[PDB]
Amino acid sequence: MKFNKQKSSSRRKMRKAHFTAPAGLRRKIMSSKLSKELRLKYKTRSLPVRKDDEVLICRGHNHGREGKVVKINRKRYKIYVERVTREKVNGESTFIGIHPSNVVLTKLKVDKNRKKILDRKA
Amino acid sequence: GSIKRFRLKQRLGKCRRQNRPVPHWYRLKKDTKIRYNTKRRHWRRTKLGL
Amino acid sequence: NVKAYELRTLKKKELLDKLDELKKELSGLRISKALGNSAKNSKIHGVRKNVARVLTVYNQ
Amino acid sequence: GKAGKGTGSFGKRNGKTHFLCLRCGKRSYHLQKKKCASCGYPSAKKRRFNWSVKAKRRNTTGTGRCRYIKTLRRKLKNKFTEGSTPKPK
RNA sequence: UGAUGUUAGGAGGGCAAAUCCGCCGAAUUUAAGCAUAUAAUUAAGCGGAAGAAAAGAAAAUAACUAUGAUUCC
RNA sequence: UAAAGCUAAAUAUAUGUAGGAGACCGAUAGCAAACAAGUACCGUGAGGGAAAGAUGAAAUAGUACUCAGGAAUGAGCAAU
RNA sequence: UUGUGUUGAAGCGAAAUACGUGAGUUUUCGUGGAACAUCUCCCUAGUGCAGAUCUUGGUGGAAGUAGCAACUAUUCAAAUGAGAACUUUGAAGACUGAAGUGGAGAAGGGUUUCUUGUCAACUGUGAUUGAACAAGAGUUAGCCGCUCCUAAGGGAUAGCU
RNA sequence: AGCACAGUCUUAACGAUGGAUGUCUUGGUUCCUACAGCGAUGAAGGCCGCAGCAAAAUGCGAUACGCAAUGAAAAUUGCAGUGACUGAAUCAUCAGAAUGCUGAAUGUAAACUACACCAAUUCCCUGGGAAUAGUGGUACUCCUACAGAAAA
Ligand SMILES: [Mg+2]
Ligand SMILES: [Mg+2]
Ligand SMILES: [Mg+2]
Ligand SMILES: [Mg+2]
Ligand SMILES: [Mg+2]
Ligand SMILES: [Mg+2]
Ligand SMILES: [Mg+2]
Ligand SMILES: [Mg+2]
Ligand SMILES: [Mg+2]
Ligand SMILES: [Mg+2]
Ligand SMILES: [Mg+2]
Ligand SMILES: [Mg+2]
Ligand SMILES: [Mg+2]
Ligand SMILES: [Mg+2]
Ligand SMILES: [Mg+2]
Ligand SMILES: [Mg+2]
Ligand SMILES: [Mg+2]
Ligand SMILES: [Mg+2]
Ligand SMILES: [Mg+2]
Ligand SMILES: [Mg+2]
Ligand SMILES: [Mg+2]
Ligand SMILES: [Mg+2]
Ligand SMILES: [Mg+2]
Ligand SMILES: [Mg+2]
Ligand SMILES: [Mg+2]
Ligand SMILES: [Mg+2]
Ligand SMILES: [Mg+2]
Ligand SMILES: [Mg+2]
Ligand SMILES: [Mg+2]
Ligand SMILES: [Mg+2]
Ligand SMILES: [Mg+2]
Ligand SMILES: [Mg+2]
Ligand SMILES: [Mg+2]
Ligand SMILES: [Mg+2]
Ligand SMILES: [Mg+2]
Ligand SMILES: [Mg+2]
Ligand SMILES: [Mg+2]
Ligand SMILES: [Mg+2]
Ligand SMILES: [Mg+2]
Ligand SMILES: [Zn+2]
Repeated sequence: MKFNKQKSSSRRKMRKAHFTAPAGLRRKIMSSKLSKELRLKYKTRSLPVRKDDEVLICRGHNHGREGKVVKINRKRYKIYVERVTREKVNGESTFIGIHPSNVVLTKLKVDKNRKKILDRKA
Repeated sequence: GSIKRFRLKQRLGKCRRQNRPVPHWYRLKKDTKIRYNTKRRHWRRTKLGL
Repeated sequence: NVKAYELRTLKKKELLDKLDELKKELSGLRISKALGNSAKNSKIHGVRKNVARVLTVYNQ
Repeated sequence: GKAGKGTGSFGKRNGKTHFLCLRCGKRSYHLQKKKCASCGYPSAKKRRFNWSVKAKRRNTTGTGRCRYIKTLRRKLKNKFTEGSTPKPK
């Protein structure tokens, strides 16, 4: 690392650890940034992205569009938004994969689990 | 021949079972590359060596 | 779909009875699969797991 | 003559010297001596020599299932008392 | 005193060897040839242990104004 | 002060397991093996033993439609 | 130390009113799609190929050439099919000649057996055939055998080395 | 509508065949540090099985690509299916339960799923009931104790 010699800074090792991470670690890696308004109401800076949140697309060809998150794909490292779509060569409709770090989430969907986390973070 | 022992007959059946192709639905899977079974054996070409 | 914590209060008698009827049901499903009735082929897994849970509780 | 020392006498080659070996599964059991040429089956030991490094590594400890040994790792760091469980709830 | 006992309670046997302990035991090679010599108290073979093993509290040096169990640099 | 016995530390570690690193190699190189590799295959047997990595940011974009042809396949005013 | 690059790197193909005695250096156009130098002075090495009956891989002339010759022998008409000298049906002419390409077993093989489908490669000419490829089936014993007895022999126990 | 002899060799431009070059790397290699055996309470190795549709490799053992418990915690997905709306879908940890036939292999054997002797054996309720040809033991050498017999 920087000063403690007990963990690595090898490209090989922790580039192998990113692509074979277990499914319980993949949700911490898949985290987004909180808006300015949500950063006063909550003392956290960033949260892992969940399903029924609302996000603003900030980077890419679809920058500036908003909408709701309809699916999370932990194997491919991607999320899906409700009206951002594509046509295949057949003519069937699909969803364009978005990377969660390209996004900032503007409205949350709280529950029993979330509260006991935001409370600790504040 | 026609005369056999139990163990040998069971091994013959086992060897016959493993000489079948990769299923078709398995190929529609993602995160897979296995096209065909690379250990196929024809009775007249390669001997079992039992 | 049975749960382990709901079986810790049963007596050995009806624990064995429950295992017996689980086995009868799984045999029925196997028979119906041998005939080309594919409709209920997906229920086998749940019955198998239920049998395993009942055996676990009884043996402990 | 006609069953000479080459092609003609290869047609007389039915019969078997060796068959499958109980305790190692290789076709190396001399049916008439009754002794495996690979593992030395009828005897208690294993029949491995030091002049073959390659042979000594096809059938060593690491190259199988390790059924009971693999479950015995990390007890050196957990060191739980036998008969114990984590606290409930 | 020995045999006997499906009497009660227990032990040994097989795997693995990089480092360790005991036995057995060559020739290639060098000598510009070769037989003593060297290779070597080595390779192959057969046995026995531990996280280290083996050694170890003088029937030891010295010849000095004397030192003081073993191991290793 | 022989012909009986025990005993830590400072030493070693081409094995097994875990961790860290380099003026080292870069798919005919580096372990035989970067891939269902001691695998496929050869020998009665003791044994011998390979070849084979790369579309694209995204196939949650892997080629829809039309014409010719028995089909493969080709062509387009048509398509990612 | 001080520089190039999505306003296009390395590499590769063809070149130049270019420089040098020379090994080479530099530049244009095309392709390409992601990295590349340092000549300011130093350090370092698995550092320079025409050959070794050199190693591994790819490719020629010979060349549409050598050749596709044992086992007496084929013909007419029909069905199928995109397509029949070598698939099927009927009619002819012939062979094996009971020491038979007729029946039944052992060693060895292991599903080659049966029904259906069927042609990318194979079936050294064709092929709609097939022991090839795919889906599903098929082996029933008190009386047939093993299993029991002993043989030439093998392994062991006591003891001894 | 018409005109270039054919073959062989040389140069350019566009292609075919082949896989060199450059760039890439979840691999190798060496050194440094730390810990260290397993087995009759049945090891290492071998064989046979287990999924709804399932060949290999990977994982498991008649509870068989996984049970219970503990920490996280909504989905897993090729179809079919199962999931709170947190002992449940999935990931991690792993202490309880369970762990086929073998193998030193140890009742006699072994290119046999061959053949013995001894105790019938297991389960449910609190003395009654029920089930099953199913279960366990029996190598060799040795030590301590014991048992009687036999010899002196
Ligand atoms: Mg036979
Ligand atoms: Mg043959
Ligand atoms: Mg000879
Ligand atoms: Mg013989
Ligand atoms: Mg013994
Ligand atoms: Mg021993
Ligand atoms: Mg000499
Ligand atoms: Mg000389
Ligand atoms: Mg000489
Ligand atoms: Mg030695
Ligand atoms: Mg030991
Ligand atoms: Mg000691
Ligand atoms: Mg001592
Ligand atoms: Mg002493
Ligand atoms: Mg490294
Ligand atoms: Mg290589
Ligand atoms: Mg350069
Ligand atoms: Mg060189
Ligand atoms: Mg060269
Ligand atoms: Mg050359
Ligand atoms: Mg040639
Ligand atoms: Mg000719
Ligand atoms: Mg023919
Ligand atoms: Mg005649
Ligand atoms: Mg005649
Ligand atoms: Mg005659
Ligand atoms: Mg047939
Ligand atoms: Mg047919
Ligand atoms: Mg042909
Ligand atoms: Mg076939
Ligand atoms: Mg029968
Ligand atoms: Mg009979
Ligand atoms: Mg005899
Ligand atoms: Mg001309
Ligand atoms: Mg609870
Ligand atoms: Mg839980
Ligand atoms: Mg067991
Ligand atoms: Mg036995
Ligand atoms: Mg017999
Ligand atoms: Zn063997």
